[PDB]
Amino acid sequence: RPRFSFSIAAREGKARTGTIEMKRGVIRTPAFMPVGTAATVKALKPETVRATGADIILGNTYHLMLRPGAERIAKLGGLHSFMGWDRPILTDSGGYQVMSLSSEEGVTFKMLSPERSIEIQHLLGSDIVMAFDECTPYPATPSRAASSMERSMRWAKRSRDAFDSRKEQAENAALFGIQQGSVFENLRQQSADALAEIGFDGYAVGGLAVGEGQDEMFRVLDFSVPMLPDDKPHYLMGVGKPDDIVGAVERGIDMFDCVLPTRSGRNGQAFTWDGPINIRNARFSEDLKPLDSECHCAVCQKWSRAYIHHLIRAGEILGAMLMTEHNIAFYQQLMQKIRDSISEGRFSQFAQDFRARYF
Amino acid sequence: RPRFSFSIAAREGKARTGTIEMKRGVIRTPAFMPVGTAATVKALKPETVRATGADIILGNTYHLMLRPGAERIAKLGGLHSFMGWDRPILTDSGGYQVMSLSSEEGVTFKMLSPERSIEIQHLLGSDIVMAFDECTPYPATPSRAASSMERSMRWAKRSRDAFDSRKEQAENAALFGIQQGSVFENLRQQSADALAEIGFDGYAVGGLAVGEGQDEMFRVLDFSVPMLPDDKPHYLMGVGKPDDIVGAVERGIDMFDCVLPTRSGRNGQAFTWDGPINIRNARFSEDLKPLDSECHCAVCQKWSRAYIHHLIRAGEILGAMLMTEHNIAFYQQLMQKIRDSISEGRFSQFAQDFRARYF
Ligand SMILES: Nc1nc2cc3[nH]c(NCc4cccc5ccccc45)nc3cc2c(=O)[nH]1
Ligand SMILES: Nc1nc2cc3[nH]c(NCc4cccc5ccccc45)nc3cc2c(=O)[nH]1
Ligand SMILES: [Zn+2]
Ligand SMILES: [Zn+2]
Repeated sequence: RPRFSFSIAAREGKARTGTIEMKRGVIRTPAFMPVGTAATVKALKPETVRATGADIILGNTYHLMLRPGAERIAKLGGLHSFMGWDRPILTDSGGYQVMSLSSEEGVTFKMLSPERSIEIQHLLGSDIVMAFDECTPYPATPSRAASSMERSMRWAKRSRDAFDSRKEQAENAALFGIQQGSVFENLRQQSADALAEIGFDGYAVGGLAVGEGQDEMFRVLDFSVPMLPDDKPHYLMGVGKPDDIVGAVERGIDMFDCVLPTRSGRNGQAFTWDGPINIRNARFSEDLKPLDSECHCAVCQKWSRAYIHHLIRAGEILGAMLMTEHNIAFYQQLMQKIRDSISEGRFSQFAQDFRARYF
Repeated sequence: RPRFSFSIAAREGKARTGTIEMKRGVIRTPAFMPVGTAATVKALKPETVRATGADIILGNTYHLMLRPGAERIAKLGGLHSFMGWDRPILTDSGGYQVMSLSSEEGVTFKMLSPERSIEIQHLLGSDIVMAFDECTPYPATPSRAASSMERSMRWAKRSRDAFDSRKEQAENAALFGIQQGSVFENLRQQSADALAEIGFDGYAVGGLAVGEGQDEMFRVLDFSVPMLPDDKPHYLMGVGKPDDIVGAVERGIDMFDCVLPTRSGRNGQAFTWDGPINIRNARFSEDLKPLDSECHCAVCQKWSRAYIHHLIRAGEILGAMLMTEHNIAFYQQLMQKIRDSISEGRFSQFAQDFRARYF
């Protein structure tokens, strides 16, 4: 199979649908990547993750570089082998996580640099390597975003050279650059230009899903995404409320990752086509209906709201498992519905039908 | 299928192997029943519970009578439907749980009587109904056990009559009486006699796994089990360390339930043929071996100790799932190994081979 080959099969407006062919599998785009932060998609076996329809999962160098550690994962045969997932894994570069969770050379925390970042993701056996960037604090001044963006672009080229330096990783993996510039269009252009000049396999929009709200997020996507190379995937990092995803696809985004389905799943929130439900609610205690009346997932085929209600209220691990599986399943069905409606050129109507029922 | 039919296919010493045929399935004996205390076998889907090889699961009226409640489970189509398990369920009668967890008529707690107990288990749709008894506090004086046992036998006959009173339950379910008498042989005889005079489908030994230690537990089984009707299953409630099970089978016990595989599973303990391991131990951090070198379970086929180590140390739900599944799988393999070695008449050698390696 190819190392990295992105093919757009259909379009509608700025929305695209296609595939990314990678050595470890095909990624159907627009793609939702379940997040597997500690070398697990929480409360799901990889197989279950796969059955929900995910093509690729997201991992973080920051978390794994600490536990169990990058060299150790390498010694253990790589992340894929370690967690039992043999399909593409996208590893975040460590830039956002060192921020929220914890110089020119890089970042010291309790050192992550572009070179080490790439080296770690290589150690992990990452298929898609994220340039190591400086996630832009939001809000931030024009001047601040600018300098923060430009460090990121300098780090982008360093990322590029480190990656290109490692034959094995260059041959088998993909490197995505990350656009920064905050909400500022000219900064966003500057950054897209620098990234394009360097050249990457894919272009992420970083700096969003920073509490800017959907409106301002979409506003930025509106100008930011068309500045990226059309022929490469566009990855909106960390975005995934169902309606965020729809509106970002409408704006040219092909890839998504979000802790929302999993985490909200464990907390009682079930996504349905009629909007999320909180299954803990007493109203579900004798509700024999499945979580969602349409959902094809194993959970909706087998268990009632009443049972899951019971389960979540009792803190039962099976509650978390069922909710999470349903929710990832839901997310994947939405992506599938998005892919098919784009390839059928009715994505517009989907989005409106979706929004209409969901809200 | 029959309502309740116990057939002994082979014997070795006091050990028996056979089947209990019930309307909702066959129970291979000696049987280990995973415990599903809140209408779930913790961190396992029923299907997973089934794949490990369990034929029957244990439920408690005490827990379910409170949450979600017995009438409500009934309204919801029964326990089987509710939790997605369609095979026999054995419901404990509420006698031990009102004790550890919370008159002649019954017990008031913050009222459970023989009649209500049976009515609740009928509401649950229990296949095997436990007489409602007074679990004997241990230790206890001869006089005390005696009076506590005799209330239990009076409750046993009440249990019997209530059960027999409910046509539907009498037709489709089984009623097991429970022998009491503590460590006292004559009390144990008295009780077996009263139970036999009443007549039940099966005979449980209650009052053990009360911290008496394996020695004194086996000592009591030694005289207590032969007093029960040979032609009926013998159920040792709440017993299940792997070596407890082997020694109880050697003493004529056909059925077991124990929270040990599940709970110890969630806490880091993996059973192996070379004895339990605590997977949290640093020694497993780069151990690419499966939990147990022989275990056929999905977990041992797929994941390394190092990964599960990582998982459990990080408090990852998948850690609990994998450990629990392995452990129930282990327990079922032990029961299978016990069944086959009895039917092959080499159960003696198994027990010694087992004990030899395991300790
Ligand atoms: N390298 C890089 N990685 C990023 C990862 C991002 N993740 C997100 N959103 C995740 C998220 C999920 C759920 C709730 C959240 C609340 C506050 C902030 C983030 C939340 N944004 C990311 C941006 C970057 C980035 O710019 N660079
Ligand atoms: N009706 C009835 N039910 C019983 C249930 C019993 N369960 C046990 N053992 C469970 C158990 C599992 C693990 C650790 C434990 C520690 C202390 C006490 C019990 C533990 N014994 C039971 C007896 C009865 C009974 O006599 N009657
Ligand atoms: Zn579902
Ligand atoms: Zn195993």
